[PDB]
Amino acid sequence: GSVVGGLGGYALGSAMSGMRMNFDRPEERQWWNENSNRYPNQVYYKEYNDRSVPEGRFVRDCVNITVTEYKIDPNENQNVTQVEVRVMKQVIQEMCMQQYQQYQLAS
Repeated sequence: GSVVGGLGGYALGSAMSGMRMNFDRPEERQWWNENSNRYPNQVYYKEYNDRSVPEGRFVRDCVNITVTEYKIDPNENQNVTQVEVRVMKQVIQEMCMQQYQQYQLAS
């Protein structure tokens, strides 16, 4: 593919910028600081029909979307560890929680 992470029917967010986090355990912080595959500053979202959702309903699917297109499962890939899962959850929920608000603004 020329330059597509997975869009093709997802409404993607903007690439937020210079992403950060504090993290609840140190392992995932050390991995964030490791960088190399700290991923882009972006996520992909499905636009819903329901148009009245909270930070729960929507984000929980929106994270699942982005981890699908990023191909992150320790029970599929077998080459991922529950440090990187925790990064790419905490961070994708945060970058999905910002863009969740845009779903109410794009409407």
